Amino acid sequence: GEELIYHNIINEILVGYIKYYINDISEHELSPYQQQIKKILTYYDECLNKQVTITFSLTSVQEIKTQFTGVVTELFKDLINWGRICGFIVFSAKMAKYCKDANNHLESTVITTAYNFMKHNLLPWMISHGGQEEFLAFSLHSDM
Amino acid sequence: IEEGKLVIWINGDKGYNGLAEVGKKFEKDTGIKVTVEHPDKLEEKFPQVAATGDGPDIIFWAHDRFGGYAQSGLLAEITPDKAFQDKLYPFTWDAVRYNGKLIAYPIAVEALSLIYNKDLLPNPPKTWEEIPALDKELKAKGKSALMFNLQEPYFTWPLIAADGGYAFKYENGKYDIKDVGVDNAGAKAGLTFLVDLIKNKHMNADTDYSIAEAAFNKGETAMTINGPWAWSNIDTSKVNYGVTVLPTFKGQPSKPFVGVLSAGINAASPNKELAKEFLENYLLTDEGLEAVNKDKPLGAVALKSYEEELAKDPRIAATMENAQKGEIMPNIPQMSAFWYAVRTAVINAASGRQTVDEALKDAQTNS
Amino acid sequence: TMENLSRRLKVTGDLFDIMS
Ligand SMILES: OC[C@H]1O[C@H](O[C@H]2[C@H](O)[C@@H](O)[C@@H](O)O[C@@H]2CO)[C@H](O)[C@@H](O)[C@@H]1O
Repeated sequence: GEELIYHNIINEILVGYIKYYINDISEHELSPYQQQIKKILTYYDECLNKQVTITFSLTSVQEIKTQFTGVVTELFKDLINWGRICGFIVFSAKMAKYCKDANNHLESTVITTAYNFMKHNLLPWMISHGGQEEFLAFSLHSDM
Repeated sequence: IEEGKLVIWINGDKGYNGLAEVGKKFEKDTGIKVTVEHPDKLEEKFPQVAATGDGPDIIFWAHDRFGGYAQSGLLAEITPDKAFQDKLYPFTWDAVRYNGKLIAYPIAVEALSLIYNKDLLPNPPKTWEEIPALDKELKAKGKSALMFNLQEPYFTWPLIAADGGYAFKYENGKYDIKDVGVDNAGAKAGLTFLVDLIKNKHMNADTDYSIAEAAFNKGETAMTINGPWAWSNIDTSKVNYGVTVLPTFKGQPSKPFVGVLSAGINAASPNKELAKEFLENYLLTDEGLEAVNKDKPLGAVALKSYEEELAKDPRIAATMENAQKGEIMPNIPQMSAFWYAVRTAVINAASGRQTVDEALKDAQTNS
Repeated sequence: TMENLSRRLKVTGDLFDIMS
């Protein structure tokens, strides 16, 4: 029922991009939806890299939960908007690539951790503001 | 559904005609047509149609279902200023608070009480246990003791929680969806007492809301369990009735689930700004609530100024007495699954389709 | 440094939100 609606939304918006950024899957394996939003997500990643070089040090499940939760709760305590969801997505992807590249086997814990936070703390806002259709429109409007 | 127009959903047992009169006043000042509807299976239809961008601009229902509506991204957030918040009791705001944010406007507090025909019975039984005997008394006269809705668990829960039954454990500010008190000692004691009342031919498992209403109003039965909305038809019937405390079960009070009628704004509504106007400035005034209360009583309303008058009504005081002895419903999204499960168990135990222990074990599992 | 990253994520977030 609705447990599966939440799954497909999060996977299209969040998981697909992380798995591409991690090289768990190729660009060709991304849906047309995922290929579109990847552009605005890629540009956010570039814009972020020009500001800061994030150095991660995570050796356990708990460190991931605590650190990830601390960052993203401050990101949205103020408010929620699509631009910040872009940052949420990209942040999740960078922590996950650190894990896979460190070979610590924790990347699935980052994805899952971000999946759960988006599900409970962001999805109500996302859906009540047009959900998938509006994020795609947001990403196409940014193409200007 | 249509910009420039308001569509409002409220359950059929409330004063939708009174609310329509408040809609006419709103249309007089703004020219915005206000259509009040009372669809069937309302609490279920809204998440269906709202999820696809349709449904009403405004949805009315007890607060317990809104947390689920909010979590599904179906509700716009309301923006009442502190000034307006001060006109309603804080505890009513607490029933519509979810994940830090107000998600609906509270209207009025609702609780089940015991309603009895004074002529047929001038001394309501203090305990549930003395009912079977008082029923054989009345069934020799041609009457019956108690008829109330058996098809909705809302009306059976007070007896279920009496001896310890609970929905979700409340500890430190978080509800435990793992700790459920639907199949613990108290619950099966309360439900078994109901089945035995059925088995022993005192009540009828088929009894629903309309059946129990006509039986009482027509003086065919001495007692019923209901809320404030139902008093009007009893006034119309002219039965000499009292509203009082629910009977106790094994020395402990019936613990009814307290409801707070609430109004949410569909997230897909293109009329949110006008929905706010209607709800704050037209409905939640001494005049708007009176219009609705004259059609069907709301109970103890959230509006301080207007509740001050209503509180003096003894029928309202009994509602608050049974309310203190009860508990405010949680609004977490899991409340729907809990009701569905308890709805199936009560129906199966009464019909003999399942043992009490079977019915409740399934409900504990599926909560 | 962690609160620094969340501030940065906010700004460039709000930036991308307005530029759309
Ligand atoms: O005014 C309260 C309203 O609901 C009652 O109980 C409902 C409950 O509020 C809902 O959450 C639902 O899922 O479960 C209950 C029914 O088992 C009564 O149904 C109704 O008479 C009353 O108007």
